[PDB]
Amino acid sequence: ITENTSWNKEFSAEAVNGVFVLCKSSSKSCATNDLARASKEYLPASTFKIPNAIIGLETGVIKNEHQVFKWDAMKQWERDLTLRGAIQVSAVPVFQQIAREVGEVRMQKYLKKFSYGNQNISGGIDKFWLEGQLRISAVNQVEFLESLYLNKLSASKENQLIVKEALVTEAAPEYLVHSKTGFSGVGTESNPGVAWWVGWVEKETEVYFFAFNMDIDNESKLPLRKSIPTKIMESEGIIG
Amino acid sequence: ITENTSWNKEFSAEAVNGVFVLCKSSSKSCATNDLARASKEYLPASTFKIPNAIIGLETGVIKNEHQVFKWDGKPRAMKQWERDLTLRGAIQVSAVPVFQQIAREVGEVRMQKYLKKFSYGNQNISGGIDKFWLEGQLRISAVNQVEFLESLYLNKLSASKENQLIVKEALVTEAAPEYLVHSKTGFSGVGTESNPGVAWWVGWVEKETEVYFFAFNMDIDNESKLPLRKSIPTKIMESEGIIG
Repeated sequence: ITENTSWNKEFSAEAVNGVFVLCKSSSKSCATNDLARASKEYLPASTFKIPNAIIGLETGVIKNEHQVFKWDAMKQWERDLTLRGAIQVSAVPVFQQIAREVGEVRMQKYLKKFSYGNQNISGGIDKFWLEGQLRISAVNQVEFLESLYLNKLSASKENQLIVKEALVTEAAPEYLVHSKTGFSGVGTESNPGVAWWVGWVEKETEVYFFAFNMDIDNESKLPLRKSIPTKIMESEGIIG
Repeated sequence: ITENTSWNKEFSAEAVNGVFVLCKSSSKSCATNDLARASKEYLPASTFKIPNAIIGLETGVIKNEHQVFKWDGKPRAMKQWERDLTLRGAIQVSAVPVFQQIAREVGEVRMQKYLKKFSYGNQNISGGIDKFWLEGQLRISAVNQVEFLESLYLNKLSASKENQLIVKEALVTEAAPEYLVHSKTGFSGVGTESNPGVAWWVGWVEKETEVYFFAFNMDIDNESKLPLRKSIPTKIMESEGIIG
């Protein structure tokens, strides 16, 4: 992995502290604006829905791709959702329940198999990824996503494929994006939260893996988690 | 399958002779503008890339979802096809030569077997292994397309779940958190004024926790009318509240 400090320009205009990791073809060819931060580990927040969904399917907690999660202070948490819907929209109770049913022993087992961050799930079985001790780096997110892309995670190919379709966020004949956002909450200047955007882009016959994170201490800065990576990817010729 | 005559309103303007079949939840609850035409069989054209892809994967002709179909640098009928393509790309751009080669490698015996398993139209593959779905004797109706697509959606085709899932992602054409469309077009040609070609749009829509299966075909003798294969069904679906 090489460092491209010229990418810092994109963070500076907004006084944002963050990192972008971009890899062409495989994780053996990565570039980042900040080597140090690229390997620093942060709360995954909702990016954890990816491993959580795979584990849910593997353990049988989630029956199949067509399972409907029925609603028994947020409007979104009062509607019926498909697996894809639960992943792509706010659905805190759904994944809290999935995590509880999976249980700490099984959860720990799968995060070991997945080499997922610091593999520290202390903090409560239904919130370790948001308020607990779990941390993962941008580099580790790219490695994890690459394994998923290739169906190399320790899970059935079927379940990996199911979760992959659930992650599709942009579609054109020769351009397909699988992605997932995360946000731990708006923190303060001295104690910021973290915001993420991770995924991969298939452009023609090439593939690019990416992971972005930034410190967030202002609610209005949240959209930068998509615009900063987009501008960098544009400059690399991926978007056009 | 009841008939919705009000839907003809979308066909009258362009003097289009066609049919739209729309099913909510399953093929046991369908509606159409034309009962007679709904079960009439036509050349699948480009919609055949769906079963062709599944069969290619099943027989091992296509290795897996990441197989690249390399361009040899030789002229193709469409400039859009003169490049390396993934399986999804080849389907989405309707790269005929890629699928003709797949069909050749599959072979008549295996092709026949799989179309029987899939209950695919008249199952007649006469006319040449690389042209039966384009210029040959293969025929399928709008109702049959919906039945076939429902099976695919449910992973009920006689093929691995893995392979059905691969082709499903390849068919995604519209994506939003609570709205997902899988679809494929077809266009046999303009034929003649007396014997016109056929245009298709088939697929399914997932909106919130509901699913809608659809199949559209129309007679076409002028290429300029092609976009109607998507606009007519879209207008009907939008009128039914099926929109993102």
